[PDB]
Amino acid sequence: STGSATTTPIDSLDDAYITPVQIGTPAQTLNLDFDTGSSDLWVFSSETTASEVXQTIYTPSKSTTAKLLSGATWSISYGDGSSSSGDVYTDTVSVGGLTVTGQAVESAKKVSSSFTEDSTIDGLLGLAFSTLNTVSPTQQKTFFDNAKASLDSPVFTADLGYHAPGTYNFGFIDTTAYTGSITYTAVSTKQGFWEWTSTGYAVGSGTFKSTSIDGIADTGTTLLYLPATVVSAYWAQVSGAKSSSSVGGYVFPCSATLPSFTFGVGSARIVIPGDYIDFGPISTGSSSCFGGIQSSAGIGINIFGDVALKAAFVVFNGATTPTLGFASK
Amino acid sequence: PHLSXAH
Repeated sequence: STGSATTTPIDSLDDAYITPVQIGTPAQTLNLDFDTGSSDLWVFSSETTASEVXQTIYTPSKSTTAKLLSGATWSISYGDGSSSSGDVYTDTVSVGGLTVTGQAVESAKKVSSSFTEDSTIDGLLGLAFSTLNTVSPTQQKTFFDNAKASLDSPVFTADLGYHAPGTYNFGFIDTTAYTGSITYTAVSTKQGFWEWTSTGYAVGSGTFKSTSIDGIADTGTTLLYLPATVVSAYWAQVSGAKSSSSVGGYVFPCSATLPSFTFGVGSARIVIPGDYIDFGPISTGSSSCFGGIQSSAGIGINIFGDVALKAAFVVFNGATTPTLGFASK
Repeated sequence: PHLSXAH
């Protein structure tokens, strides 16, 4: 079988995208953030501490096909400190027509204040490799994993938009979706992440510095985090730009026409348009804007978040030896 | 807002 489902930005800034997913019998529909940098399918549920709930929730006991996975428990924290935990159910999950039975659904007993305050995200969906699944004591399989048997092809594609909706496909690659050919590149799973290595970078119409950048493809992340000197290299091409401790990252006059950033993928070159890099005014009506490229020194890993991913059509090849395809859009 | 999804 195959699957097609729309993904739409939760706001004006493209901070993240949510996709509708259908849980249980009869189908309860939640908008979860598809996250290729994690491996847990969890959502707000009837079990969640009420003062911590502001979200559409999953009610286990109103689903016929739901089953409690005895003694299993989960606890997760993400890159920004946010976290959540609860118990586990298995149940039927559907994405854009693709239906999986027995998928582990992690019921949230408690969630951190950031999740609480986001009314648009009802839960997350892990699309990273299963070794990062927090279910204890026996790790559960991700949606993709569970689905791989019945997929026409063991692949999923991310087609995120720039301030527009996009698509997540499972089982096939929509050739109409991109321009040129897809350049595949090796993936390391030692870190459980879709981890790869760019061939380099080019700022604006500047030269392509050939240098190896090990990062991850992380749909759950907004910005593009690269080493400090790359990033410096960027911003120095923008007159008004400077780093700001107060904002915590490079700021520049909103009226600035931003240079493109080019990253390597094999002999291929992906070009993020300048606009993608203007993220927004630091507060509504401000003269200063926040940069879409930032140093990853403090994080500890290079992260190709949504600002770089919406710039391309991305293929997540889930063959036994996984690959990553990149095509321009 | 700003999201950074499991370190």
